[PDB]
Amino acid sequence: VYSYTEKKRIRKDFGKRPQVLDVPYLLSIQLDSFQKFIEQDPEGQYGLEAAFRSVFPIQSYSGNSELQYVSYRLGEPVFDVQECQIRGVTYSAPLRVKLRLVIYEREAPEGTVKDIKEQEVYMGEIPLMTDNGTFVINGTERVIVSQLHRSPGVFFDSDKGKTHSSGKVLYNARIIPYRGSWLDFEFDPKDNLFVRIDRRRKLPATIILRALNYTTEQILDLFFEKVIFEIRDNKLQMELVPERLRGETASFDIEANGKVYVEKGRRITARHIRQLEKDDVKLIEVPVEYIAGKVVAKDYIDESTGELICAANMELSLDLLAKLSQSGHKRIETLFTNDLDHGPYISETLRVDPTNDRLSALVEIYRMMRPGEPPTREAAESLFENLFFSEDRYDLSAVGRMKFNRSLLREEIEGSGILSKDDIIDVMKKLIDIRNGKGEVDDIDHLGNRRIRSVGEMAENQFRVGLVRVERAVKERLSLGDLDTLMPQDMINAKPISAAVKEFFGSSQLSQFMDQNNPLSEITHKRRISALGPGGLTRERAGFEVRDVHPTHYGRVCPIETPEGPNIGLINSLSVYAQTNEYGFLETPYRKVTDGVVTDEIHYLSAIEEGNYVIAQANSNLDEEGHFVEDLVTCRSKGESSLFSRDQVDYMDVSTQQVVSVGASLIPFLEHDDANRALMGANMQRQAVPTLRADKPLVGTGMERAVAVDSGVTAVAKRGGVVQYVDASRIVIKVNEDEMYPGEAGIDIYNLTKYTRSNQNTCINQMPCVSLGEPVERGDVLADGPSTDLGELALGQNMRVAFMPWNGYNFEDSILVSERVVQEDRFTTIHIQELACVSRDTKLGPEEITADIPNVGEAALSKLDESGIVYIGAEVTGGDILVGKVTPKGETQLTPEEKLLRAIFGEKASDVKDSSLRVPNGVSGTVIDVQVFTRDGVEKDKRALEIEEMQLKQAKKDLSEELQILEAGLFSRIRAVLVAGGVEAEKLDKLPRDRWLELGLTDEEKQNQLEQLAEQYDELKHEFEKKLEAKRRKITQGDDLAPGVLKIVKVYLAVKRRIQPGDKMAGRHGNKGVISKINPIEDMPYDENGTPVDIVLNPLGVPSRMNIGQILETHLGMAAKGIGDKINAMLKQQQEVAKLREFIQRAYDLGADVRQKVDLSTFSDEEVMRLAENLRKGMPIATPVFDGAKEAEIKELLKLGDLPTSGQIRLYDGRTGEQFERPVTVGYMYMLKLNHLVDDKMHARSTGSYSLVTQQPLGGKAQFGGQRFGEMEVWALEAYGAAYTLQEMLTVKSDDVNGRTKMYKNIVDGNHQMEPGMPESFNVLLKEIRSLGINIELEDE
Amino acid sequence: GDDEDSHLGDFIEDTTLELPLDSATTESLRAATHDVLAGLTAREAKVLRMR
Amino acid sequence: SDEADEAYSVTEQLTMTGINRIRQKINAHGIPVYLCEACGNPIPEARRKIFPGVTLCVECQAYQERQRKHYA
Amino acid sequence: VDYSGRSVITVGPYLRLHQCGLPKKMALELFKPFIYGKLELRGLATTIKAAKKMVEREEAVVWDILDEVIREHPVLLNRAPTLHRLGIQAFEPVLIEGKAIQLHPLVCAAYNADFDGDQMAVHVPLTLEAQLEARALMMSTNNILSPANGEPIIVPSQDVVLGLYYMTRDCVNAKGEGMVLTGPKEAERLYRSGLASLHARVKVRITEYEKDANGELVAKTSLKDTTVGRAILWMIVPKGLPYSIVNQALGKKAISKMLNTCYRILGLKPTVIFADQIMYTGFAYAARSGASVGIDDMVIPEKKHEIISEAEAEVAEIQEQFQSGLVTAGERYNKVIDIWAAANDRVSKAMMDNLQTETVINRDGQEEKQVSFNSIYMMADSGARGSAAQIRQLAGMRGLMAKPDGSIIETPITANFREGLNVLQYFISTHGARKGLADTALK
Ligand SMILES: [Mg+2]
Ligand SMILES: [Zn+2]
Repeated sequence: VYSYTEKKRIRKDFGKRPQVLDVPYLLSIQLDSFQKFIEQDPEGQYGLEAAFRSVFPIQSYSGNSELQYVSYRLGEPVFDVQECQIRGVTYSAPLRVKLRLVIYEREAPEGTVKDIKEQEVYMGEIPLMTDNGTFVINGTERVIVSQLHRSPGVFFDSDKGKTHSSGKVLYNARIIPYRGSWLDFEFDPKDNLFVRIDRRRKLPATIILRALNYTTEQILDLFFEKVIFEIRDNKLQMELVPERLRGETASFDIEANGKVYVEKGRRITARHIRQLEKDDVKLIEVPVEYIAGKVVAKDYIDESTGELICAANMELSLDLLAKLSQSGHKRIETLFTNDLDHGPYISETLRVDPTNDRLSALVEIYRMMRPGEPPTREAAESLFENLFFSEDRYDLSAVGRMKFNRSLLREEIEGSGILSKDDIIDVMKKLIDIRNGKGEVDDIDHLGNRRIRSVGEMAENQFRVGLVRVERAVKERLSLGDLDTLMPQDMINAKPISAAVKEFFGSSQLSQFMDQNNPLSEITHKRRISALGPGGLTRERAGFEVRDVHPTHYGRVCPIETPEGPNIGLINSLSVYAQTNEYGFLETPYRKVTDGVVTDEIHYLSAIEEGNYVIAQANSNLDEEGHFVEDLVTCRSKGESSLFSRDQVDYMDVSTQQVVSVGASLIPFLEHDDANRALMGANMQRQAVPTLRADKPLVGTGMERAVAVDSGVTAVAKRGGVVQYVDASRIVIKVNEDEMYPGEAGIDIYNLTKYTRSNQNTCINQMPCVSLGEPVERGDVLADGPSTDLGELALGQNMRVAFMPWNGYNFEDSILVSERVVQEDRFTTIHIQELACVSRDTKLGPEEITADIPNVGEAALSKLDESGIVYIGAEVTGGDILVGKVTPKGETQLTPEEKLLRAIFGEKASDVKDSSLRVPNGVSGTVIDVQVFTRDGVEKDKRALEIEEMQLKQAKKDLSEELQILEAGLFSRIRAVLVAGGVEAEKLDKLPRDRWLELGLTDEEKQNQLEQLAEQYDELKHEFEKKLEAKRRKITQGDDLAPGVLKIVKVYLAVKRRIQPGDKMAGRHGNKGVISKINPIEDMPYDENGTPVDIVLNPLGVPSRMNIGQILETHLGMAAKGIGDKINAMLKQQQEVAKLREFIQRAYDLGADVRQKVDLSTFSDEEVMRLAENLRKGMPIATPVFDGAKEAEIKELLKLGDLPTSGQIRLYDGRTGEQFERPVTVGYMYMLKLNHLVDDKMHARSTGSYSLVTQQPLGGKAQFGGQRFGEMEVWALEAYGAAYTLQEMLTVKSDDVNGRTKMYKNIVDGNHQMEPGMPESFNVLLKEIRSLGINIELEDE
Repeated sequence: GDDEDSHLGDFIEDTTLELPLDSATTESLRAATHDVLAGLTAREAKVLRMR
Repeated sequence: SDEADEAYSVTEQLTMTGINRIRQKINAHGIPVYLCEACGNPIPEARRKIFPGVTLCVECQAYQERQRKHYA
Repeated sequence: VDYSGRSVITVGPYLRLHQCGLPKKMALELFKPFIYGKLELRGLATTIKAAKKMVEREEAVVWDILDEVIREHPVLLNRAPTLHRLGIQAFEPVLIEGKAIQLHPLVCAAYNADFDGDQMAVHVPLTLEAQLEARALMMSTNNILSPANGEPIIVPSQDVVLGLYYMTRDCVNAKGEGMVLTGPKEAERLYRSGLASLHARVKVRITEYEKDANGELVAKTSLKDTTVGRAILWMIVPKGLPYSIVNQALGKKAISKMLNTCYRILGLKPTVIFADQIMYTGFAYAARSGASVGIDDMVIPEKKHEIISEAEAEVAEIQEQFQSGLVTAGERYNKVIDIWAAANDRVSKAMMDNLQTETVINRDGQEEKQVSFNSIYMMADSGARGSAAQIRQLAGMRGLMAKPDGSIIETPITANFREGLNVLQYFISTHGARKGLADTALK
């Protein structure tokens, strides 16, 4: 059940699993986040409404001067997108707010209002989001990478080991809020427990308990369990709770009933506790020595005196037992301490507690928060209440409360805003229990502690900071507040908020240039998480902790796609099915499980909600109904993974792909690659430059179509219909009768984007693929972009590789590319460089853009027209002129004998200095397009007038073609008027269309309908008169250029770089390479049938770097081209549709269980010929990533062709014509072309420009300056005895500004001497030391 | 920060210097004109020098 | 050499040293002990027969392992 | 530094190890001043401006002038991290079409430069002491001994070792078995004509020159029982060495001690010429081996399944004994990782014992086993790339991946790369792999 578009070539699809969650729209992060940002949102939640409800209303100094909020608006831009890339504006959208300045009357708190002046005030231009989540800030398409930062809540950290040298670990616990004072708990190595408010001094941690209305009795009964001792007529009985005695010294005879069930000295093993439980002991009679070290909880005083016998939390010695014996107590309370489990911590910290009771504790808090402030009753009350208990001065965000209740094993995920007695006490219990053995510590990386921002929330915060810095000014201008003379816009300033928001979108560690050199690059750049930036941890502070992968990445961030090198792991790329949760933490799909069934309901899980479940594994064969095939299946429960019984799973992975990203899920046979290698593979697939004829992955992974379509490059049909008029520019879809709106149907039209620059200087082209008179279904591609083909992402080209050494040309990783790959121009990649030539305004005068140039005859000026700009199309080369420009330079200041010379030949020395924009030395191109911006203070020249006329012709053509469709829709609606009630069918197609307004009709509601539709027609008329007026006026106006520039002339060269020894190349699995000798055809190897193997890689790179996936891909490719050549023979020897059907059907079934059966008996006889003609280059093959095609499937798919099952053909060398012993592997591997081109990298500099502060080399153009002869190189030269080369390496070649010119004079005059002198850098050092008062001089002898 | 580690003063090129081609041409032409004035007389060479 | 080759060497180093630590722990050589090195209880047959020459009863082992779980 | 450049490098084995390629354009832009001087000296352009315009047009005679000023003018190639004093070396230029600074292959190990896009920077020595120092202090043929130890740093690296190892090995019944030859030369006339295969045991009459006669070379001929590979290679050995230098099977350690002996016995000139010759003949006979790798090469032991069955049986036994309360959690953890490491070593040894001796073939009689010619094996044995551990990962089970902390996880990868990996096993592998990169990129 396929469409008519999908049948262009139906990708053979292995992969055994059924997909149950189709791939989400890959750009959900950017789009949905910026959608939450900018929208009138009738609820106080996120969006701009959040910021405005936060900072407004502004009340003055209580003076009945208020400025409140009403509602805002997003006026449409003045320049739309492509206009805004041409000209250079920020694709903004002017903001508007309805602020409402109210002024209450004095002698009135809320008495009668005296003025409510309601006026709408401008502020800022928020740069809107394109349809592809890519803003346009200054002409270039920029992208704001999602950030990943610590969620405000609670954290229990270790800081294990190194401190204190005893090895003993500390267990600190931090309560970070959204906004307010922190709170920390920590152990000392002496094991007492201490607190600290915001990172200030430590404190005896019981002081905060006491400050919260806790005296020692209830402290000890919160942080401890009770053991009562009894004095029942003889010597110190004890309560026996049976499980109190696991792992403890038996320092006494544990008898019972006068029977000995446990004996002294031993240890109470589980046997003993078992037997005491079975033998029912409850009150054991132990000696006094065992109470001698116990601790007494409650307070005891002589009941006859009221004098304090034992304070709370004192150790009972024998004397105190005696003393309270004579007071009439048979109950005694003792803390159940223990070295293992119920440790003494709060008790011994009370030992450390200097203070005694509540008021003293509040005093100490007041003296630790701020010194010098004398303590006080109410000062202490206010300070302590306002640390953690002030709704104004402290608020966990609701995210804060949610983490704080999920990390305590609480109940409600949402609740209060400030802390409480119970929140603090639960923190402390959790802390002590962490240290007691039960419980564990949340390591940093755990994605339950990495809330994900994105464009929306970050821009919201920047607008927030803007609002605070402006409400300062608002309250200030309200200080002087005249009641009714300042409207609600002189209080504000617009440029503040615009400054903040532009600073974010244009200067950030996030808002960065789109890696727009390959559709996979954009859609793997917009899906991106970053841990750097403002508010995240940067490298120095942190640090190795967050580089790591952590088992909560399984389906939430890709593990095998992260930028290797300087910052690994800080650029985690988001998974395939991942999402941002409601609160923010990354979440992912999982299929629900009933009693024992695998439901098809996908259910989302965040990070903190997972471990309490037990998730199955997607690689589980299930039994045609939703029951597993076994009773025990692999699963993963809490980090660990293991076998579980069938009746225990709760969640199955949505699909085998979800562990990866869109980066590494395109690598076919990813499953057989060492993870570093898939890392480098994805990170070299993000850089493939779009070739000239982008072919297709001959072996793909299923996700490639979704990446091509969901990225913006393909030209996706908005509505299904017939194709009326294709063309290299535009595609005209005639919408069908059912997908067609009721009024003014019309037809959809797509203006493609022909040749044009992207940021990385490549060609972002679009070519139609659906030809004239041809159906298209909704949601289908019309026009392939760069590196797409038929809507299947084709980054590089497939080609014939043969693994074999072949004379050292591929030594380390080098590659040997036969000239059949470069003759065809199949890696010939097109690069569209932009050269600008401004025309500035110096003190001497304005630069000219004349065609009149000195010291260059007609020679270099043959390509220039009458005005100094080159023609569109002249094939400039290295060193020619594109824009003739001359600057007036007075004071020629003639010299000696040069003056004699001018006398000798009378040649008038000109007043003008040539500065024309000449092509960079080396490129060789075609000037595809010249644009001339002009300050509107200059008379536009002749060529700019040509350009204005031409663009205006174009825009007139376009907008008139638009008006035609529109009026056709309105005539349609007119017929829809007549069709009901008195339509005259054939009396309306004969006569002219324009004379339908005067068509007869009875004066019912339908005559008034005709009148109304005539009104609509004339409105459209005047509308497009005035709209073409506005188009002509946008074109005709001057530009608004930088300060002091007359006119800029942009010239778009279009180089075509082919391929040449040095151009890096690479497969997908991470086999790099540097194509190293572009061999003839004859020389290459050739299999017994004749075909020369185009590339020749190296065998020594498959075992050493375990990326055997490239050998399996090579074999699947060889089988694929086997099928291809079989269809080619069946089609060239032209057979029929019948043989083709039987053979393609044999290819598409092919054995093992698959989810792809197509049944070509429904393809019409003429579709299968088209299907063949698209397969005649070779049958594509899918292979979902961790669910690929196992080897034996490949072997049978080879045997379906006629290749040898071994995969290894016997090759004959091309030069000697004699068989390679030991057959080689040959196949069709898909190889990219990385854009580390050679001619971008090559560089050489003999005498260029120079610096200005130190006479060193400095060039610009391609760092047109010498290589850095750094320090380690100087160590090298000193290691050799060579010292002359060093002396000239930093005296003659580099700095000594007489040494270098004398060296050049000597070199030209054929005397290789050198006259060093002394470096100008050291002379600067003498001056910089001497400006300080340090007289450094050089002795002279 | 877009590079290894630079400061914007490290890029501001120079314009007082003379391209060492110019230095070589000026010297070569000093020598050549010296020879050409060798192709005149005392009155001739001295007058054209002093002129 | 490449940047993944060096990472392979480091991964070999890391897992080899970890595994060889944990094989250094387990004894596999008899020194028949017959009752604890701390508590004195008899070590049962099954435990002394799995791990030959193990000085400590089961409970003493769990207890020392738990005091060491907080890393000394 | 004025007068420099840099670019992407490549291989170009057609060189001798004292000279590097250098592109025409980079040459003409490094040596502009010398070229200008040479032009106005030979009178082909009147004044320096005219010479400038000539080299800027790239006329016909500038190339000849440049091929004169690049005759004996050594340049200095350098790399980016110049660890030790061999990071900078002289080379003579060889003018090249293109844009890649072609580098002699034996020089890589000194530079520690692979050819996957690592860029090299060429400096040019100006003065005449500078050229004399490039020729007698920094030339590539005067740094063969690493400064950190007297052993050579011109050890052939990877394709050449596989070339020699496939050249000088021996199967048991190939063509030309047991026939007799009258020298290395007719061994070559055999092999290149297709009568006797490259390695097949033969008798030859080699002639090794020992030099106990002080600096003198006493000839001595014999009948070595050797192969056709060894006798074909012996022509490249200089006079000094003895014949037992090549009579073995020439791994990488043995091939480096070949050069080390040649340097200790004859000096620096013959050892340079011999490094060049070994590299050439190794490249040729490796390109002739056709030594390709393929997916059928990685022979899983059929016995791997039994080893892993018993491994998981013993782990389940420890599991039962953990639920019975007979071993603490720590001791069961260590017993599990123990029995898995034991299974890992058993599977490794069984695969290697099925992979190395697997060639059992038949000489004029019943049969015999011999060291295998298994492509992945020779690439792991000769010393070209990898060793027993990486092969262990392509055929046996692949170890126990260990998370970055150190506490090696106890769910071992029971699979390998020839077989697939299911998602758990891969997601475990990621821990150790990303740790490896994150350290040797901070390094
Ligand atoms: Mg490198
Ligand atoms: Zn014990």
